[PDB]
Amino acid sequence: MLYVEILGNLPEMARDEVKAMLELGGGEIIGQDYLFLKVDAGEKAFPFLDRLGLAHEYGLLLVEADSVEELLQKAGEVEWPIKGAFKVDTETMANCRHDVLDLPRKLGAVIHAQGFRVNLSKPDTVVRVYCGERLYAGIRLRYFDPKDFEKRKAHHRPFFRPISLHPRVSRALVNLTKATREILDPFMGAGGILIEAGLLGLRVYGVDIRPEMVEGAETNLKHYGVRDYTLKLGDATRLEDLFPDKKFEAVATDPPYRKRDELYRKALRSIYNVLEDGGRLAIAFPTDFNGKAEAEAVGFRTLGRYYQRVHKSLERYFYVFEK
Ligand SMILES: C[S@@+](CC[C@H](N)C(=O)[O-])C[C@H]1O[C@@H](n2cnc3c(N)ncnc32)[C@H](O)[C@@H]1O
Repeated sequence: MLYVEILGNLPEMARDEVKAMLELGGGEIIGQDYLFLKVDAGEKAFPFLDRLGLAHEYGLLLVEADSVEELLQKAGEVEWPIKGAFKVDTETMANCRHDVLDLPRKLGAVIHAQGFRVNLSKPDTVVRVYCGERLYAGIRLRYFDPKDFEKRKAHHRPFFRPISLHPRVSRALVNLTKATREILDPFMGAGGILIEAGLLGLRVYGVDIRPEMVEGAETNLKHYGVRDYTLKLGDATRLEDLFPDKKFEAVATDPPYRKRDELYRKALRSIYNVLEDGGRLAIAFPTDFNGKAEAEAVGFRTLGRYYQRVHKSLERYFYVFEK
């Protein structure tokens, strides 16, 4: 059993991102306690969970209990896979219903008795306790540091344009398509989505109608050590002609906000036509465009729609569509 802690700002999107990665990894979510997900999966899922953009961490889930007394009792009956020295670190969620004061000391004593030493300042293994409606104990396998994503915001890129999604959301869009080989962004701009895809080890394709963006995205992709790219100057409504004998595994994009609606309709048709059967499109549209109806009109099935206000006079949805 595993656990994943998700970010709370876009919690349905975050849960669906985990669902998508678990589907690749042969597992599924079996419970949720606030922003703690109980996960039925194994090591096969680790490389996919490693991809997450809207999660705080994941790890092994070793104990679930309905009281501290029960938590400590079960923790004694578990073989703890501790590497090196450990420490206990509790995460008190907003819905915590338990007194966990001094729990790190108590659980620490239980685990220490199994022949493991405690290092409070530099642990090799972090034992985690989550407190929500229930108590959960396990071992953290990966922490996703928010800092790593903040460091890839637009003003840190050699080609700076303040026109990208948050890197975490760019990453989540890529993952919601479940791409494992490649992805296309036909409105690529400064390359924010393709940067995340490339960092995930995917082959990337990009289009932009502006030469400066084609040049700039390449500058940024090189900056992040992405090598497996194909960038083209051209029109997202003509992907069939741009990539004549190609069906893409996945598409993720944030289009400009021709008349707007006509561009969107034509781009949806063009993208549909170059997607593999079973392929997915992750895409944002401002809320005043009927994205669901228009995409379904061209043949897409809608898998997800997630609302986000951008600023005081702009709202959008993130969509996940399936051909
Ligand atoms: C706001 S940027 C979004 C970039 C990208 N999806 C991302 O990660 O944010 C939108 C880009 O679409 C480009 N664009 C506008 N019309 C286009 C078209 N018909 N075909 C391809 N690109 C287009 C613009 O030049 C701009 O760089």
